[PDB]
Amino acid sequence: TQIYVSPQQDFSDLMKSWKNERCSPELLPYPHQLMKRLLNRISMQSQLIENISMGFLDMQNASNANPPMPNESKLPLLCMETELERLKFVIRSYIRCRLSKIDKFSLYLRQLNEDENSLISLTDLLSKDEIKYHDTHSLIWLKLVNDSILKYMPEELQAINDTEGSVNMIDEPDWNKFVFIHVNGPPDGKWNEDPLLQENEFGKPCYTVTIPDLKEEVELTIGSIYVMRYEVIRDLLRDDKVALI
Amino acid sequence: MYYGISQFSEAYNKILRNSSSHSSCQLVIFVSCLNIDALCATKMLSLLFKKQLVQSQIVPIFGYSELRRHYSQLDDNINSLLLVGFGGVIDLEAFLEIDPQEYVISFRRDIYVLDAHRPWNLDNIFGSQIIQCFDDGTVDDTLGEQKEAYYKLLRKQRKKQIHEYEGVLEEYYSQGTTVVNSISAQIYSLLSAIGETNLSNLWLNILGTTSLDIAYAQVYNRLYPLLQDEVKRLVKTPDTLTLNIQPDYYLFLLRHSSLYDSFYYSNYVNAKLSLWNENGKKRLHKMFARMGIPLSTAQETWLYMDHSIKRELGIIFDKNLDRYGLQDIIRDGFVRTLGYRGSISASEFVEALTALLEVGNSAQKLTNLRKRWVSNFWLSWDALDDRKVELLNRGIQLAQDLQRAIFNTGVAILEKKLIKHLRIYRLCVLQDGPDLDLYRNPLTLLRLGNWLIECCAESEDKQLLPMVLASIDENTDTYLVAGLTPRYPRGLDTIHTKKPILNNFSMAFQQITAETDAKVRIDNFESSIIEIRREDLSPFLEKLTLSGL
Amino acid sequence: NDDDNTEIIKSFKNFILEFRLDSQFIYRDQLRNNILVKNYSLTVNMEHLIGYNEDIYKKLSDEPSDIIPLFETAITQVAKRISILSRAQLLNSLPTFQLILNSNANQIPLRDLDSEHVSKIVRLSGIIISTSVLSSRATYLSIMCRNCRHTTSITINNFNVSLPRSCLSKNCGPDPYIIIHESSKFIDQQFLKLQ
Amino acid sequence: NGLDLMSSSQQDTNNLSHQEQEYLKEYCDLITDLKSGDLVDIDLSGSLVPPSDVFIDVRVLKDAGEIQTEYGVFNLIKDSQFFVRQSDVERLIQQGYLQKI
Amino acid sequence: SLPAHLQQTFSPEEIQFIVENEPIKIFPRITTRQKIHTRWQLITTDDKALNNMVAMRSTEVVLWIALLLKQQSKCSIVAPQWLTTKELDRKIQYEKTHPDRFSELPWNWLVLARILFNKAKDDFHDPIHELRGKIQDLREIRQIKVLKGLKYLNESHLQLDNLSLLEINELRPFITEIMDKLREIHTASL
Ligand SMILES: [Zn+2]
Repeated sequence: TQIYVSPQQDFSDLMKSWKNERCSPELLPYPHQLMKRLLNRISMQSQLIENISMGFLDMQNASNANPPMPNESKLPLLCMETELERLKFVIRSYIRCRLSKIDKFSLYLRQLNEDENSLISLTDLLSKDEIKYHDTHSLIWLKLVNDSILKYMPEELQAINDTEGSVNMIDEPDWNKFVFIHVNGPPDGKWNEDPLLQENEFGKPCYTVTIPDLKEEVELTIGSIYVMRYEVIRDLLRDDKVALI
Repeated sequence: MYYGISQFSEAYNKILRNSSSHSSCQLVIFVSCLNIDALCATKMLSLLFKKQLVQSQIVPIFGYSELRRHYSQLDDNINSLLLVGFGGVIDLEAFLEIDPQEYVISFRRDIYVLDAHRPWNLDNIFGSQIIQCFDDGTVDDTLGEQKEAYYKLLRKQRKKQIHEYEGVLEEYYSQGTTVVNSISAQIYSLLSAIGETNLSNLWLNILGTTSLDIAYAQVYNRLYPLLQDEVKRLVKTPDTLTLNIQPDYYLFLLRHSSLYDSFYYSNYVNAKLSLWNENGKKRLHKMFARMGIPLSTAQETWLYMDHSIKRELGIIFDKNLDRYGLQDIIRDGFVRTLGYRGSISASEFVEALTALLEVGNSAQKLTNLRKRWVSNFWLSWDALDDRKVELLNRGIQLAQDLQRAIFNTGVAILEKKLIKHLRIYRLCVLQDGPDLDLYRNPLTLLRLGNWLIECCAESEDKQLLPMVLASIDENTDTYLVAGLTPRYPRGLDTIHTKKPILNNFSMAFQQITAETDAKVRIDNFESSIIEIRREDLSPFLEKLTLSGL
Repeated sequence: NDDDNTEIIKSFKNFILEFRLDSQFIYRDQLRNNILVKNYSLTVNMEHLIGYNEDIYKKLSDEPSDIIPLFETAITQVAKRISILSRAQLLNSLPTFQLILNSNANQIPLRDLDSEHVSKIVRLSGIIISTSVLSSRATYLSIMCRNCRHTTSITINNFNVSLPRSCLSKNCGPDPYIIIHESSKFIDQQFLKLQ
Repeated sequence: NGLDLMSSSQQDTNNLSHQEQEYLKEYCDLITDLKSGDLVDIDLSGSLVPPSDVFIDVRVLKDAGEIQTEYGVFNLIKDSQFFVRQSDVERLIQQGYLQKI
Repeated sequence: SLPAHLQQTFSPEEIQFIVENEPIKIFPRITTRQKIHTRWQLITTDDKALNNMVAMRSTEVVLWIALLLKQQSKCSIVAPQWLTTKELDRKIQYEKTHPDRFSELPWNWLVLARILFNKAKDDFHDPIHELRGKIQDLREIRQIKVLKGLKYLNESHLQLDNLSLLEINELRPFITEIMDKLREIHTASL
């Protein structure tokens, strides 16, 4: 993101990102600017609600005066506070899901990070607190498992990052998991300037994808829910072209 | 009066101006536990205050010690407090050491006491501004003379006025405790004046009114036409709700038990036909044979009972009851039906509620009993809503069991002739027997006493004497003594109903305890129920015999 | 004669399709869950039937052996309605559904049964002392003639039929019919002794 | 909430190994540290059921004194019912002091 | 959110929340037109509709705000077009006449129905029981069609054009796992 059309657009983007993250079998990058805007918005909203509450409380407790009129007083404040609660819940759920996924794939991510050839780096995919979480958790878990079992283990296989022998200890994400998708089409209102979509009989613009293993071609028209594997649909997901349900 | 009939709404408005807030609890309600009318009023108030989203808390209490302790616990933040079901007969300020100068600013707090007992503390109204109550229309007309003396009492020949005022105050006092109006009725009058009446409110008002049928039939008969007119003013779709005026009878769970048991356990039928000996059963069998219902047919559930006889039961009763003289059993009652669930009557519902209150789920054991009672009250409260029926079928079966136990104990009492006839008041003591642990509940004891007093009244004796009933709780080694008022036969005219029979037992007990160092504990909201020691019962008794009642 | 049967069937079908408490149609979901597990049966409680409408219960208690089959065929009509698609027009291996009842009426001792309990619904308790071996019963009989030699089918209910007289229209015998055992439907029956 | 709730779940947590116990303590330390960063205005260890209603009825389960709240005070009289805001009693409900959401 | 396996699919409460975060029409009982008063000034919804509101006129608000106003006497919800007998009749006719295609219905199917039947009871122009029964019949026939179509489970893909959110959610853990197992079997065999 570079600019906001409206905060409601930011809310919609956050909800779509949460829905995509919840069902995806792979850890996705981090939209820093969206939450950078959202946290600041929450800060101003909390500050203003506290200021107005203090104002009415001081007005009511300075003297008898006039009690606040029930009309147009309770309902707005109730609406703001409940909306803030719902937004906080959504953010909390998204963050907890990301934390669970980072807990699952700790060793694989750490192995990927030290590779110089990988164009993807840990800085882009994670927030700084998540990096500190991964580092501390990996260190403490390694110390625990070393103090418990590995100290009596032979040196030749004391390493827990072994990828040789019979079975590997690295847990790669399953890219072939089946997911439910809804073909959203191009995000633009024109929805017809994309250079990838094609046409069939009776119009019905479609997106054509191929399965390398099965040697097939599958048409994906706009407005139909499909059940397709995840490996062949990463690009369309990352281009906001299709939305997982 | 402080708050007349026409002022309720105004007072209600004040509550909002002192309680309607965003994130502050500024309203607490204390309820007289072990009372149906208080429960109905509390339910109606809870619905009202849930409508306008006014935050509140409901706290059951049992004794005056609990009331004092809970009031001492409260913080100054609570602007409004409600006291439903008690507080009329005593001066709260003296009890609660309330300083008006401490709460001047005026109107630092507000305590609304809502009670139905007719003799009430005159100083509580004419002296205090902090305490305020809802009059039923009594101060305006009845107390037109007492207020003058109180105002005057608030050159050597002027002592005549002081003597006259003292005499007037004494004459006003020394009166028995009675009940003349309903809390649910007052609350529904407020609701009708405001404009928030509906079927749930009407049902709760009907329950609150019909809860008094056993003891205050005069009040019930005075109030019934208003309910009838209000119900008149207000395809079997699975969401229908019907309130009708159907004929009903003084019968025990007619629509949930067999007709034979319904006739067998009915208190009025028992009193009129003496079912505790064999001649009563012979007369009952004669009744059944002459009506023409087979003995095997009459011993079946009301659901599977024959449709034709269920239809013609009214005519059968009309033609057969005259000879036996039970023509006072037929009356008019309210029936509520919701979809395909079935039919429930007000009497059956209130008996189920009472029994569920009775049964459900030294000082330490007394506290445990009192907390069990408040838990039973909460369970009964939860049973009110229409979404629960396993909490009502259980109550109905428990009512059947409790009535069986009461009948089994009363027949033994009447066999043993334990009712000693003294010169002033009758006396009976349940020294020993079976299932005596059930009678630790004051409401169960009152039920037993009501049956006993009905049986005594339905006799040829021409003496109206108060009855004293006592029990035993061997764990505590204490007697639970309750005073009972005499009752006229239900089939009597209104000319000999100039004033209901008063109760002087509270006055007698308080005078004896204040003049003699007896080891009693008078803390129940019912001033005629006390706990006395096993060794202290007798001397006390002779004292009560020798004291002016 | 047929109008009354149709009225009774319609009444029972309306009872099945319209009975609901709170927000659940209990009997339709029961039929679904029964068909999914291949238990072609339905359980009716007396209290629900009485609460819905009293006339149906009165008719059921009056002449049970004549009314029950109408209910048990209304059940299978509803099951075929709510289990299969018309498809603008097959297996259809759905026999007549079994009806099972529950009640909470007053019990009647065995020795109390007498002439007034004939053709009535009764509830009683005892102890089982011996169970017979199961035997077969015919429900759908495929019948073949011998001289004219045509095909016919007979449907038999278990409550409360013989070879038809004369042939269906030359000059056959009184009952020139035989039973074709193949393409016939059979059920199981068992005998019990109570003490 | 990263407290391990020694006041109320097994009591002495002695069925764990000592290494597992120090791992639990350090994990509680990490959880306390995590919400002290840029997410200080959001309680991560809160409920995850979406907020559906604003005013609910709640019933007390254990006896206590009176607890200060924002602009108000809640006196936890034993076996009483409150008609209060949903966003004010979630902490008490999670602790087990309240009942009948 | 871990909670064992609750990290893979949506719970019904989340579905209710995501559905109730949608626009709806409303007929207000009060007026809040500015004097030509506290500003709503919300962050995730246009205020200009709420602030510039006059009684007895049509306007669009989010569903949860509509429910909050419905709790008091400040609201009168307008039922959608598809919640009436004359629309559900043609809908059920469409399902009956077409034995292979799911009829077009909003993806909030059964959910807006549950919410409206639970809360907005006294504003319907049609009896509640009839609409509930017809919705039950619709659910019944759609369930039959889904069960019939489930028999084909290819290892490549599948198409489900007009299934609502709850119907997809309650079927995801079975279809997904079965197809994943089939894919694993095929891949391990080559
Ligand atoms: Zn022939």
